[PDB]
Amino acid sequence: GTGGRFLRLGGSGLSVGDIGGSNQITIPTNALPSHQHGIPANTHTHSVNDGGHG
Amino acid sequence: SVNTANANLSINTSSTGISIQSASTGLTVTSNAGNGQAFQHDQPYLVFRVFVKV
Repeated sequence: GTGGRFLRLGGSGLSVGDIGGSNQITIPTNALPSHQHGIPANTHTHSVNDGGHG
Repeated sequence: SVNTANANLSINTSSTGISIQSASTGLTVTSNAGNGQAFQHDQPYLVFRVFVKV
């Protein structure tokens, strides 16, 4: 059955009638290009606790 | 003569007026996370044999 596939000559280790491939492709983890994210501007304060000192 | 004597006094505790203003952690970018790796992809296919007419 054709299966709506593409025509591929199979000289390299592919007997006649061989199938395979996939229309759906999944990006593997190691395929992700290196990139850097920017951290936005930040600002904070800490409250201070003190009962007193003699 | 008047003998030496102590003025019996003590210090009442008070909480210091102290506050902490704003600050930024200073970081602006993350660390690179990713490697550029070759990733295998194959479209659906069927394999035949080609013959050229002599």
